[PDB]
Amino acid sequence: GVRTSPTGEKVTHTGQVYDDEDYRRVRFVGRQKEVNENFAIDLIAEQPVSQVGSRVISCDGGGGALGHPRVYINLDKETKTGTCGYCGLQFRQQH
Amino acid sequence: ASATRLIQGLRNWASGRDLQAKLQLRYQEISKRTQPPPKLPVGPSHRLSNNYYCARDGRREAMPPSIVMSSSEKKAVSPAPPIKRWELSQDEPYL
Amino acid sequence: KKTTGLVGLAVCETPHERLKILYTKILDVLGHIPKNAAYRKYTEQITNEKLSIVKAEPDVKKLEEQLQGGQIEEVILQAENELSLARKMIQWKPWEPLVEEPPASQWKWPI
Amino acid sequence: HPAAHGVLRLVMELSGEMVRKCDPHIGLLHRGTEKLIEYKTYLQALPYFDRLDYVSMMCNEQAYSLAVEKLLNIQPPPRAQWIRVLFGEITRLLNHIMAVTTHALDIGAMTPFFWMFEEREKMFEFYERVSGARMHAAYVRPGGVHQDLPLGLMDDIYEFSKNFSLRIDELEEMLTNNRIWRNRTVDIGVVTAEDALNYGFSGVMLRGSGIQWDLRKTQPYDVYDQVEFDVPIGSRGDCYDRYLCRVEEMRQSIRIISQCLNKMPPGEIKVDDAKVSPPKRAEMKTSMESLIHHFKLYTEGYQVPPGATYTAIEAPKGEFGVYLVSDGSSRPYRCKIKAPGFAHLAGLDKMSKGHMLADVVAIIGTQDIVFGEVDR
Amino acid sequence: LHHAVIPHGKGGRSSVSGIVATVFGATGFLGRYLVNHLGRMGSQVIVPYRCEPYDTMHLRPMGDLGQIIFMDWNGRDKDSIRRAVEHSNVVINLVGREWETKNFDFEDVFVKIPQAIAQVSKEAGVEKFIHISHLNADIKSSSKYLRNKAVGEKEVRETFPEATIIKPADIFGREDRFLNYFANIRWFSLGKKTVKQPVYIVDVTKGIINAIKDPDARGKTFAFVGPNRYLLFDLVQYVFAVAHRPFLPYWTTRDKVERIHTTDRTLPHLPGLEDLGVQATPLELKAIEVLRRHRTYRWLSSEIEDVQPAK
Amino acid sequence: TSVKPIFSRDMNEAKRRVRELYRAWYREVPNTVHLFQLDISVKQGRDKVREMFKKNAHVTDPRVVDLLVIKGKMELEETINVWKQRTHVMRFFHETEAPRPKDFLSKFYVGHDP
Amino acid sequence: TQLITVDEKLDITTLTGVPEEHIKTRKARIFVPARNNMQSGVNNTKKWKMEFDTRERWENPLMGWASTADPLSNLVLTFSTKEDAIAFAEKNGWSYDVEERKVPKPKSKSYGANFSWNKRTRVSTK
Amino acid sequence: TYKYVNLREPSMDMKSVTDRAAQTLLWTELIRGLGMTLSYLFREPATINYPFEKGPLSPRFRGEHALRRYPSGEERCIACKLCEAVCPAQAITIEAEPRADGSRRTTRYDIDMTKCIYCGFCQEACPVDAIVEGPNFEFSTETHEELLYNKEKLLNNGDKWEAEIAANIQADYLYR
Amino acid sequence: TRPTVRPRNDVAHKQLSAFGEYVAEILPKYVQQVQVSCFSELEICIHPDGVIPVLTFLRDHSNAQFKSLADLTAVDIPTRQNRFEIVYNLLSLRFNSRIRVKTYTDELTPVESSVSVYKAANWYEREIWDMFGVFFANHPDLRRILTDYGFEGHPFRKDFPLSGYVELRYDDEVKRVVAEPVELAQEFRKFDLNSPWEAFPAYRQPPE
Amino acid sequence: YLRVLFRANDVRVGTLVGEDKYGNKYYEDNKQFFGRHRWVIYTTEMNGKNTFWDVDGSMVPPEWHRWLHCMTDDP
Ligand SMILES: NC(=O)C1=CN([C@@H]2O[C@H](COP(=O)(O)OP(=O)(O)OC[C@H]3O[C@@H](n4cnc5c(N)ncnc54)[C@H](OP(=O)(O)O)[C@@H]3O)[C@@H](O)[C@H]2O)C=CC1
Ligand code: SF4
Ligand code: SF4
Ligand SMILES: [Zn+2]
Repeated sequence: GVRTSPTGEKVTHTGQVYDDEDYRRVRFVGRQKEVNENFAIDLIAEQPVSQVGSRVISCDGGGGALGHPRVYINLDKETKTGTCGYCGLQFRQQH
Repeated sequence: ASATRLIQGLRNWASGRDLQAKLQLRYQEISKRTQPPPKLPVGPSHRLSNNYYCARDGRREAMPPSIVMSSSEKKAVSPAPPIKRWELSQDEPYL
Repeated sequence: KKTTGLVGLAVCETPHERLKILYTKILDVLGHIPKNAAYRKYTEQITNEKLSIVKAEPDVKKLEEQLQGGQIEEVILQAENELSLARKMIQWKPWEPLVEEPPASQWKWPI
Repeated sequence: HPAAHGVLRLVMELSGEMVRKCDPHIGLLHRGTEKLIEYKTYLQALPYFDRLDYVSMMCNEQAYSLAVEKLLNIQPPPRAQWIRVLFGEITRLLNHIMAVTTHALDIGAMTPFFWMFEEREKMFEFYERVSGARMHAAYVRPGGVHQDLPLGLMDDIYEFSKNFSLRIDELEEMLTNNRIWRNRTVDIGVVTAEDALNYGFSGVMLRGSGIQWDLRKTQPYDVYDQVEFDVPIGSRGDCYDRYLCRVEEMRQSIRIISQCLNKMPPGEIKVDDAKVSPPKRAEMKTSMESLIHHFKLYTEGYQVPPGATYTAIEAPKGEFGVYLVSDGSSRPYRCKIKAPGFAHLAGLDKMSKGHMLADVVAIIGTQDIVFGEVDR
Repeated sequence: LHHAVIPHGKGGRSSVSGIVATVFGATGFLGRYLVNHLGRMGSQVIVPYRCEPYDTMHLRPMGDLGQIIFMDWNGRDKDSIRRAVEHSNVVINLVGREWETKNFDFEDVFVKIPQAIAQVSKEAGVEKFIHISHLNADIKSSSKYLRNKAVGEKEVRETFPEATIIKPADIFGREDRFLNYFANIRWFSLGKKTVKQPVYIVDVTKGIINAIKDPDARGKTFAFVGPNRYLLFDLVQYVFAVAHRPFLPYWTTRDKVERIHTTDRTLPHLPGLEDLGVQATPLELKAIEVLRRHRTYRWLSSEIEDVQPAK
Repeated sequence: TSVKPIFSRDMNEAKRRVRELYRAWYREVPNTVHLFQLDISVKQGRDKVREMFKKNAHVTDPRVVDLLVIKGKMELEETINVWKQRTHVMRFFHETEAPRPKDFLSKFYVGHDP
Repeated sequence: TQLITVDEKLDITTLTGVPEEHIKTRKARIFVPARNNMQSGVNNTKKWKMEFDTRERWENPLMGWASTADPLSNLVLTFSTKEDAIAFAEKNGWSYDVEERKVPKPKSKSYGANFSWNKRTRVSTK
Repeated sequence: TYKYVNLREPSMDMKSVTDRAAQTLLWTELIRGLGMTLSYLFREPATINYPFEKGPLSPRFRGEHALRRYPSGEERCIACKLCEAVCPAQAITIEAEPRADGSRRTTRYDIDMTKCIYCGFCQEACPVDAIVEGPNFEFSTETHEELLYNKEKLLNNGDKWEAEIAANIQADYLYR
Repeated sequence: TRPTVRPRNDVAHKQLSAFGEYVAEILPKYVQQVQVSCFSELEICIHPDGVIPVLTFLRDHSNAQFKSLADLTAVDIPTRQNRFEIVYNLLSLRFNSRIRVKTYTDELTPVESSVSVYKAANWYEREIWDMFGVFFANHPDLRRILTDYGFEGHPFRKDFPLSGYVELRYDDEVKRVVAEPVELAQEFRKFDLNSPWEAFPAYRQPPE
Repeated sequence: YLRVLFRANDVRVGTLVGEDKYGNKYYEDNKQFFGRHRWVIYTTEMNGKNTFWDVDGSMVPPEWHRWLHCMTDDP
């Protein structure tokens, strides 16, 4: 979900959007400023935060070397759902 | 293959090489792609309990250059044995 | 013979006697060299030993066999070249002491 | 100009269609490889030796990786050695057939160009299926062959062997007792053996005139002790006879490929040392040491003992020399290339003393100068 | 001002200058050399072309990587000119065809074009608008061409009053119009007494780029005259003497012959070359440059064979 | 520190060689400007020649003066031959400015620099 | 062969053909780089680096890249001594500044000095 | 072992010398050369028909420089700069920032398709297989500006196909 | 030991040891260092006053033939009193041998132009003239090969930078190619790739 | 027949392997050699370019692009 820029154009997923005194606006003449609709923030939040009732779990991301290498993350705190650094997703525990 | 036989006769009558049998129009000789995948063997490594890297340390066995002189004699040596003269061929030499 | 194995090269009809007078001129020019240089010792040793290889061999192909560095005319040309360096080594006196020092910390590599 | 094979300035100061002087002003293809390999590391500057020569795409890689491994005291496991020998002969086959082809283009002879370039398209298909490259397979790391040959490939090599034996018999059918090509080129480029030594020629020239010398048969830089072949010798010299020497090196290359397919052991790919070659993927995902060696190996490059070394291979040109000078570092301090193409370019004056300009064309086209390698 | 308009480093080949130019025309002669000095100066050059893309490919390799940019326009719309001057530091008006077509007269080019672009430029908030014109524009008769340029100067001083109107005299250059018209006389020549003062094109565009980078340029119209001021018949003698073609003196409108037989007068009411501070080069060495075409291997190489006085 | 020489034993033969090279470059310029079909007066060429000689005025070592003489004689070899082109001989001229100033003030407005 | 020899230093600053702005204005610095602080180990000592000064690097307007008007800023020269560093700087011609090779100061330490009775050095946690 | 060439001589028999004379007269093996060429004439040719019949390839071929992502997940690159550290002509410009969560990312990930040389070293170095060579080789650009890929160009290029790249890696992951 | 480690030889090692001592005995005027690496290729380290005597001795004398030549690249090394290293690489034909002749030199002192004894040396010598600038006295032909004509500066030195000073482009102002000072569009980010922690313990020079 | 006549050269319909969204057709013959196994037929007005003429590469969908470069044996 892209936002609205003041110049009648599209913003990007990183907030680098233009100003009202820009020359690159006039290098955007008659051609698309390309942008991806797919946003990295707006897909991770639409994942179910999984719950594994052990203490420290693995993460690979699925598949054997078809994903990120192993990481063993801790699930002790309940104030923060435990987050893999590579998978980009969270976890919890149950008891 | 699948050509008229009189023009094939004109081919082998144009040159006596039996052009039909090895014709360099390979039809289905290459095997089926997406084969059964290989389980790659590993040779003299990860056999346990004696893979001390000190043994096979080809990096730490480089030696600095040994020196001779600076700034009753069975002698006048050559750098090498004088190299033996070769031998003629077997399968159709000339002569 | 016929068909020497090289391009710009063709043997003469008398290998033996040309080879002998070559090695005797080598002994001569080496005789003009002063005694103290062991260069004289090594050259005289290997040249008289190769001559002694030549002395007892009235067979062309057998002398090609026993003497190293075949076949035949490469030895002749190589001996001509040795006469050329002997004529050069009347000059240059290569048994004299060294010319002056290196910078004494040069040939250490890793810098 | 197309007879100027590649790019080659030739100031010919002639008397009219029967010359006086030839001047090979080369340097137009000068790129700066030696300066660039000063400012890089080994694993990074390997594609400059992909891209230095541009026909023998694998043997010069073999030369560079052998220079590093002769510096580094590592012997790779023998399956990598036999695959290296295999691609050495296949790439040598490709280079000799392009030499015959471009000399045919210079002399006229428009069709064996097309025939043998269909064969060379099959060769590039082999490189495609091996490394995912059309013309520049890196594929030979210091540490051996990387990412080994896939399933169902030796079928293709076997079928190519049979059909190519037939096709090279058909090239001998086409040319070679053609009256017009023979009596076109007989007595041009005579090279005496004394001059062949002191003018620094190497390889195909020294085979092609007189002396019986072979880098493969006299210096095993690989597993060439167990293979059995025989190198042809030119004895006239007479450039026609040099051409015959190239044809018989091609068919002997087919023989070496036959022995190599007989004697392929299924051992391994890379060396048993993760401090030299990067490990494979399952280790890369699980083991800690594999990840550390992977990461530091692709950042810094492995450290190298100091040394001013040299080696040479039997390129399809000849004595291809590589001279490394290595600081105790991960960076080569100065590499250097001795090109047999450059050496063969040196004697162009004595090859063209007493002839006309069509002979100049046939002499430039008759020795496999490429000038991507002649420049250094 | 917005950032990345500020200058940076040694000028030339991607040094960001303080100017973003919008050049009308530029397919022909003067605009091409102006774009050449801007690309050496290292600016960003918006140029419209209303033509086949081959001339815009021709001026492609002049600027650096992506420093130039192209668009399409016409003398009939307003969206294209407005989209041209959406983001423009400086804007110059070079337009004008030497001959009338069947659709665009000498009327309505210098009336419909500079009013429209001047109005949308003043309403677009540009700075340093520079309009070119010719010398000796009279309101009176004997030149449809020069009276239309006079009305053009009147309109451009009328609207957006702090503009800069620049007139040179006739210009000679590496692909000159008028000496390459003196090419065509060789297959056939007219001689009358009239003074004339040409000026070489690259010091013209040097004065243009200094005046476009330097304020005090607005309001005051400028006149660019070379140091020559000599007679027509001496120019004809000089050009056929440099060309070494033998002569006997006696794509063309009659407006052409009216231009080259009008006059060339002076105006000390306004500054010029060295009062702006740019060097002026004489005729002769640039004539040896531009007459290489006509010689054909007889006296092809010569330098100092002939000198012709001014007055 | 007796360095082996190049040609001379003192600077007098070096002065003789460099004035002989200047004689050669004097007589060789109009041949080139007549031959490469340039657009430059002869006197401008000769004056930039002597300017390029006066550029190296402070040189005092005899080996170095000999090496400059060898450089100049190699380029006069390349200009008695036509092995060079129009681009190189115009590249010896400095005509496409490059009008870069020398004052402090202009280097201050166009700055980040001394 | 027994020439001039006399106190006249070398003047390659007209041979090597580098232009005069880069000859005169460039002020070199000869120094020893200290240990990379976040790492440890001083194997990256023992090498006299000659560096040049740094000049402007601007935003490439098309990519935001780092584009410079410097030919020379990528240089670094590895020497072994200080005398030969000074010699090369005087020989090639350009300006130069020198900084010392500041060694570590060797201190005496002991685990038996960590533990005591009446000396206040006491980590109280090992 | 050696096998040298042109140890031959003209045999002095009468049938031999008259056959060499007949070959001198009629150019007989010249006609044999004509016959060999006609034997390749009636041979069926082997071309392809380009817009319709494309030529073959390999599963390990090197193409596009595209990027993947997780199953319904983030951008797989983690800004570890190994691709630049192996990039031989330094065509990988990486400027990194972490995003608004705490997880680490990029800002600018530019590949210079001009300065690239298509090693595959950034395939072999990328720790998560985030940058992958594509299959297709059709760039063919009328400007010089439009061969400098930015990040969103690369990700829209990698979202033009993944099942392609998933198929090639899935059939090729065990080898490398 | 047996796998992954290149087995060193001893026959050629001892032979080249004896041969180096042989040459050192027989030319005491022009021998400073004889050295053998672990992989046994001979190096002879030479004052540049007996270059022509050593080459005339090594091509001849029939105890070592040494017909074939390979290049002499004077690898550019600062910090030494004499900078450059002329590196002959002699390759014999009757013996299967490799010796190297490293003679040293510096920036102005000429060496004696080995073209007269090896005809192959001519273009290699012109290459090292054009790329480094070691002038060769007693030489027939010294042109510039593998550079531009109007270019100078001897670019393989460590003093010449990675990108050149000059840069060619076209302009229509004079309708030709002109030269300009260099402007790069990207910095060429140099990488610090020098690890600490004593990468090889055997090669420590004696510290000050 | 006029379409396939002025398409390029072929008449070899008779295998009829598959078709895909964008409408385009994919044929694969057994009888020809290595190089004329498979081919494509481009449908017209797939993006309204009057693409009967001037057909481009990469009008193919990517799954058939992997199929048509002969990396697998099945559609
Ligand atoms: N001494 C003086 O002061 C004189 C000055 N000049 C000026 O010198 C400059 C260069 O001369 P010159 O080469 O002849 O001129 P131009 O090349 O500038 O010609 C005018 C330009 O505008 C375009 N153009 C012309 N008429 C129209 C129109 N009706 N609609 C749309 N576009 C149009 C042309 O397009 P295209 O060519 O692509 O079709 C051309 O590129 C001009 O600006 C001219 O006014 C001229 C004469 C004397
Ligand atoms: S190697 Fe891969 S994960 Fe690392 S920075 Fe490059 S693209 Fe990103
Ligand atoms: S393939 Fe291209 S982008 Fe990747 S490392 Fe090589 S040059 Fe760099
Ligand atoms: Zn994870």
